Order: sequence, then C-alpha cells, then structure tokens
Amino acid sequence: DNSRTRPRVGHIQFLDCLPLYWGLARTGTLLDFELTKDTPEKLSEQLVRGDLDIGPVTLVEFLKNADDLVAFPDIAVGCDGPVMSCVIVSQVPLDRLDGARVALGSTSRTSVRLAQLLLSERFGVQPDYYTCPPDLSLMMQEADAAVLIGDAALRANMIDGPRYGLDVHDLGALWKEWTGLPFVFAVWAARRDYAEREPVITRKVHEAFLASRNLSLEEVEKVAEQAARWEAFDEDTLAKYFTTLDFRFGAPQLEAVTEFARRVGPTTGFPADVKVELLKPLEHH
Amino acid sequence: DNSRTRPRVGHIQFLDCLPLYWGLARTGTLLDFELTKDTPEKLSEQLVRGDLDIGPVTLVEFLKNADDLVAFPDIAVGCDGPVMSCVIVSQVPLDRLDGARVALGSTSRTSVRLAQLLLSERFGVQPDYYTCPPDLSLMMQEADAAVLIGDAALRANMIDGPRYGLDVHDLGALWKEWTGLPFVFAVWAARRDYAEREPVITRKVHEAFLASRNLSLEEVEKVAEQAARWEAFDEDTLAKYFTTLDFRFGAPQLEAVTEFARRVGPTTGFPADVKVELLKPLEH
Repeated sequence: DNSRTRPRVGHIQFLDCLPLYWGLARTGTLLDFELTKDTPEKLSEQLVRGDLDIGPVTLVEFLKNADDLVAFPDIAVGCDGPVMSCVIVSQVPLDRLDGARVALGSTSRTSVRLAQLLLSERFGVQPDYYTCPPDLSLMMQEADAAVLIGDAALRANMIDGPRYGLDVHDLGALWKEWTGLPFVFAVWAARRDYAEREPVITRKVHEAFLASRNLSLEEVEKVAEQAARWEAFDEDTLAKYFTTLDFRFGAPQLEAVTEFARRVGPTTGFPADVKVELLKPLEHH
Repeated sequence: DNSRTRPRVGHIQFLDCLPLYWGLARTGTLLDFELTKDTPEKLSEQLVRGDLDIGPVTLVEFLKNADDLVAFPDIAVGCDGPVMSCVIVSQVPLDRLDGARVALGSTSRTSVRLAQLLLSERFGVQPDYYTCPPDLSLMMQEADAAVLIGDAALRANMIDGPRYGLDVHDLGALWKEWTGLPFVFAVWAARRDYAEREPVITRKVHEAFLASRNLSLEEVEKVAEQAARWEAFDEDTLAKYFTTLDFRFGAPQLEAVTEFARRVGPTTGFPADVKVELLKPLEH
C-alpha cells in the first residue's frame, strides 16, 4: 500500500480549542486528518519526536525547536489582555511569595514560564517552584499559589476561586499590564521534514485550519450552547470565553512572541533572537 | 466536578463507517461524544465491559450479550446481496477446503462465523481454522484461504484478488444465494445500565446517529471524493462501495438476524431465538 496517507495532526483537548474542533468537524476537514487529541505538552513532544506531522506546539517548545518546525501564519492560541484560562491562583498577594511554595501544573510549558518571568522580573519574588499534575485542591493544600492552564484554570477563574475566596490572576492581563502587548501561548506548526516532503498537503492543512477557525468564530454561539450541556460552565460564560481568546497570528502577535523570547530564551534553552520560520504562501503569475 | 459528561461512544475505523463519521462531523454530533475509534472486535469488548456507553457491536457479540444491551433501531452495517468488504479469499474452490487450513482475521467475530456456517452447512467442508492478524500476504503463505473484513477485505476484493488471481467470495452474496436474505454484520447499542440511567441522552444519541447516517447518504459523493484522496481505491469504487452497503435496520433486517441466530446460536453462545431488545421511542 503506497497510496498517500493522511497527515497525522494534533489537537489540544482543552475548551480553548473546542471551537476549532467544531470548525474542523463542520467543514469535513477532520476526515483529511489522522487526529490525536491530548494536552499541549504531550502534543508538542509527539510533534517534535515524529509521531505527528502537524499540530499545536506550546510556544516555548516551538522556540526550542524552531530550526525543525515551520509555523502556520494567522492562527494561534492567544490573548490581548485577559486569556481567562491561564492563571496564577493565590492565597496571598503575589509580592508575599518570596520563598513561598508555588505549584506548576505539568501540562503547561509556556504559561509556567510566563508566570515565572512575571513573578521574578515584575513583582520581584523568588518562590520555591515545583511541578505537579494540575489539581487545584491538592495544590492549594501544599502550596501558597498555583499556576494553571486549560479547563482547570478556567474552572479556578470562574468557579473555585470566587467560591473559596482565592485570588485568580490572569496571566494574559498581567503581561498586558507589564508590556502593553498581546500574548501567544501556542502556535500551529508542521515538522520541517514533512513540510518539505509534502508542501501542498501542508498548505492545504494550513488553509483548512484557517477556514475552520473562521467558521468557529461565526458559529461561536452554537459551540457554546452545545458545550454548555457537558461542562460546569454555562453558555454565556463559554461564549464570553471563546470570544476573549485571540486566535490571530500576524505582525502584532509575532512582536509579542519576539519580546517574550528575548526575555526568557537565555534561561529557557533557546537563543533570545530565535527566528520563527513561517509557512510561505504560494506566489502566482 | 459531578457534571453531566459526554457519552462514551465507539466508532469502527473501517471505510464502511467513514461516511457515518463524515455525518457525525458535519452535523457537529461528534462534539456531544467522547469518541473511541478502533476495530469492531475491540469496540464490542469495550462496550460489553463498560469502557464505552454506546457503540457499534458486531452481531454475534451483541447476541451473546443481548440481555445487557439495547439495540438502536434503523441503523446497522449490512447488505442485501454483496457487502464487498467481508470475503473469503481462497487459492482453491471452496468445496476443496475440507481439512485445509483457513485463516480467520482476528478483527472479525460475525463474518468469520458466517464463513464457518457457509463452508460447513452449504459446502460441506470442515477446515482447520485458526485466528490471526489480518494480513492477506502472510495468510496466503500459511493457509489455503482466509476470511477478511474491513479495508483489508475491500482491498482483497477490488485489488489483490484480481492482481494475484485469487478467488474472492463475497460473504453477503454467499448468504443471499443460500437464503435469499439480506445480512447484518453489526448493530449499534447502548449498555442497558447506561440506557436506564440516561434515557434521554441515549435517545438523543440514537437520533443524532440517524440524522448523520441520512446526511452521509445524501452527501455520499462528497465523502467518496474526499476519501479517494487518501486510499488505494478511486472515487468511483468508493461511491459504489458506500452505496452498496445497506445501513437499514427494520423488519427485513431483523428477520435476517433472527434466521442467522437460529442457524449459528447453538454452536456459538446464545439461544437460537435470543431476544433482540430495541430502544423504544417516546410516546406523546
């Protein structure tokens, strides 16, 4: 059997990419895919090691592997201000965290690093960090603060936090206050070898993502209404969440990436001036 | 978090259920499911043991577990005549297989039983059967014939058979010749405990399957065009395949099921007149 095979494509299982999944299903794009659903750290690893051809990569893992990946333009997981689902949950003010314990949920690579950058270079505190599975209840038992992403973060933000009187700091907002910039937590990328071996499949997958994203924005109320039946959040919260997320990835978002990279690269295992290689559009005549 | 959670729903990874998948995607029904894709014997096992709530069940496994499963009316994987992707591939005439080695592809439970019934009771041969992974090449090396299902079977039927000059007998056809009846290979069912705990989720899932199937029939060409890009089969062949398959499950199909059950029951693991419980619609 030497027929062409479907690209192996990753997809983040979180609510932040559920509308995208909706888009992929409605357009029929999913059937051009062999799809793997998982948490971001795992999808990133799978892409990097060759178990996927294309997928979401948490920004920090992308930047560490930028020579071997080609980023998709005009789609990303991000924010301009609040992201709602990447947070620091804390039982004390942030500037009382010097020498305190802070738990880092193991599914994140970028949010944890942003939280570390913020606490250190904005607020001037140096906690005892540790990494553990995301679980607010166990985290709050052992630590003074926790960094969460995904559904666990959104839950803390919208529900647990208010319920138990815990401060929930929005990482997107903290970065925005500090720099005035938007933030990007994950990009989409093809493995470089896949991109060069199969250039048109790669462009079509890219274009099908853009189309599916676009549709998901147009149908955001339908996604929220449907997903609300299965989640702890109601329809209004989910619609608010989906429209607060910023899935753009053009010049302003790249600028945010560049500056984040410059501030953390030296201590995060990639050059501060790492070059992001974007998938080039086909010129016509 | 004690919230309602999505039903856990199986889906056969073969081409025979790809149009349905297309349907589930386009309708957005997939986002009401926590979906598991696998081969039919694995999915049957998982549903039976409580790893899935709802899913496709190969018929003989449904029949063995009929007390603990409630079947979905009006959807099934079947045929009325050729089914194209459940076959006996053979190097010799079927009536020369007595005492011959025959490989049973392990992904199947129902086609293999149908093959065994036909060989024994229609052609009067008793082969040395053995189970193994689906691989026409290895099988043809080790055996005189093999029973295949899914894409491997469709491949044997449309490509390898003609390529290497092997006889390929359509199981749906052999059954139709023998009985005049259609055949059902798999049904959809909910676990009884899940159906009773969540009656309206169960009914809505049932209804969404029907809607998606209907959609897949209406858009069958779009589905063939797309799938042809990724398979050894061309668009014409896939369209023929998807339209030859029969996804109905009403009275005529139940009759075929009852007669199959009667003929193989006593030598399988269920009564010849085992009861098929169907999910009941709501009154108003």
